[PDB]
Amino acid sequence: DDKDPMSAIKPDMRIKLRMEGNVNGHHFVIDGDGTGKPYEGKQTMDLEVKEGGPLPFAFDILTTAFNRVFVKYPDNIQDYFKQSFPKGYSWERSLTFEDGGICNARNDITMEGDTFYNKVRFYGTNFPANGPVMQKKTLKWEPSTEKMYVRDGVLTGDIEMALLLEGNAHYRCDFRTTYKAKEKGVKLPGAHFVDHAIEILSHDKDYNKVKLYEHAVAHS
Repeated sequence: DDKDPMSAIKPDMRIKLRMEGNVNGHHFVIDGDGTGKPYEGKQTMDLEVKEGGPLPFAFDILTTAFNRVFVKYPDNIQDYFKQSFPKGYSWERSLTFEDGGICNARNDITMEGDTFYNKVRFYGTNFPANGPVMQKKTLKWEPSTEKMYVRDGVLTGDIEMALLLEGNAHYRCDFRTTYKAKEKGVKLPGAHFVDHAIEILSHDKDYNKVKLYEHAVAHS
């Protein structure tokens, strides 16, 4: 009642990130520098491939691994992610594509001052050589709705995602993400939804440099 509601999560935050991983044996390191408005559910990040470029696969498969703090939560829904700070939280994600491609991603999110730090790992395998990921035929992720609910005691988000491809086709992917506050006493939320829209605003021809944007809103 007397607490500063923004004692940890300021209205304007900075974001620092390093992702390591490999997809179908192709290794990479990617750095991110960004800003966001946690209470508006908006964030922008400048990404730069530091090792392994030019990436021989669709950059789009990586972009949701580049923080559910950046969601506009109404007052009537418990905000597990803003409640996880200053200490932070982590998530683990499975990406199961319709052609057998499979990715596992994880992010450890800490906060130092005004900056979220992200330790990201991304591993993908079993992508067909002739498929749209290795051939770089993707255009964007479609806007999505994540179902947030408690599954066996752990906050879980399920999404039916789709990449738009060249040639009026889509390429489907199932997401399951588990979210774990570092403080083990954070209160779990009731079931709800988060609408997402992620997009690449600009990029170099070989995607060595990418500007990424996401807008997210929670609702019932």
